Amino acid sequence: EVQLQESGPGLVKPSETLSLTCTVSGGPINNAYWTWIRQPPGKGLEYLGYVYHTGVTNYNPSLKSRLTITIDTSRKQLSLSLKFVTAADSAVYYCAREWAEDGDFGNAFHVWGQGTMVAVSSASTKGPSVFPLAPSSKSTSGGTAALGCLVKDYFPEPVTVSWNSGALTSGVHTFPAVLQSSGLYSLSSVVTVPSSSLGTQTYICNVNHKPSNTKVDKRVEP
Amino acid sequence: RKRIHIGPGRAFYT
Amino acid sequence: SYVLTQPPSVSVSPGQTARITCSAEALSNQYAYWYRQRPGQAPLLIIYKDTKRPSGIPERFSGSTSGTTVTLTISGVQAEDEADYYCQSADSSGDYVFGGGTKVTVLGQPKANPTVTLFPPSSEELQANKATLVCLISDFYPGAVTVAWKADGSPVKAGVETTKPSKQSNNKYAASSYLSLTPEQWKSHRSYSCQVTHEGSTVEKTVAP
Repeated sequence: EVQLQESGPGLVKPSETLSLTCTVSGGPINNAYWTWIRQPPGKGLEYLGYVYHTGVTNYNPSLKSRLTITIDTSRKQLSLSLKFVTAADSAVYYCAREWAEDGDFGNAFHVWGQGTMVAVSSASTKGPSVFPLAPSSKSTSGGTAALGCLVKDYFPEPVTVSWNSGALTSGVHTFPAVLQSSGLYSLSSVVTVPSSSLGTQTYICNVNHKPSNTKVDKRVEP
Repeated sequence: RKRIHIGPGRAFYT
Repeated sequence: SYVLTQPPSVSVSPGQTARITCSAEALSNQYAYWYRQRPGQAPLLIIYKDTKRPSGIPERFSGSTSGTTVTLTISGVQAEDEADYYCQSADSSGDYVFGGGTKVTVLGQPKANPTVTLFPPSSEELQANKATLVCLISDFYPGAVTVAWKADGSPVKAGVETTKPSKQSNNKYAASSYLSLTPEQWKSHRSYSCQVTHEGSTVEKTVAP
């Protein structure tokens, strides 16, 4: 039942300090080494360190000098502080639980958060422009009607998309983003539906771009 | 049979 | 200090047994741990302390230890087992190390033809003095496609942005291609085409202003 949720700035400038938080829910704060692990795009996992509820820490020797991990037991939150970041620090940062108790799995990470993406760049944050992609049968080769939302020119990653506040999931496909030559990202989310079902349903794409503190709920009309 | 990193939160020594 | 060495790639046919090795001098007196990671997903613990399975992990996944080498064995391999597999260890001092990861590829998977969806610029985008054609490609295998844009039968090379294909959650691939135009360029042509070529065959969609 233990669940972990990471929160971060999305973007940090080179030489600055990266600050992250992990919130623990659905389980005790005791009997665990609360762990940070990271993964650069297309690369492998790298250990960062842990904090125990008493405040005791353990760090990857290669990163110890730049890294500080702290815990707030009352809030069931732990924090990461990584000083003097470079492009080598651009990665998805995971919070994970190492269970530490009689009957545990040893030095293993049995539950992980979904991770938070961190880009180390001089570029500024940019919220997306969201455009509706009006319903059309002639749009697709798939024998259905297709509608969607174009999410354009945002930075950094990621944007998440849901439809009708999560009430519409079948036929939803949110595509991986493209890195445009401008240095900005774009993606599309498409809903494929029977053409006869058009007009019986309201379609709104819920766009979330946490790095820019922007949300957009875009109505897609015929 | 093998040694783990114990850390502050284990009564690994009975 | 120590490094965990695992091969970057292992290929097997359906129904066969995949074997992934991880080796270090450190492993003689240290436990190993195995993780499976699917694209766009957090890792899943599959083996702990060399040989033990967590409750959700079936017997077809087995870990073994022999001196300075540990082995993850996956029997009855199917397409759903395609993922990155990581070995991991820790020493007494608290130096936790991951291997470089092993990509498992399942050979002999059947071809899947692409679905192509093309949207014209929205009226809202045109009012913002911009124009983007959106070509979305999904459910294809293997993961190699070519995208060609045309305006009234003439190739368009400038203003094209196209993704590398990536794995969907059904082991098929998805890709996207975007054509940027001025609203003036958009209205000046009778029709635009997104032509998607996959395994020698082409699926084309057209749009007209």
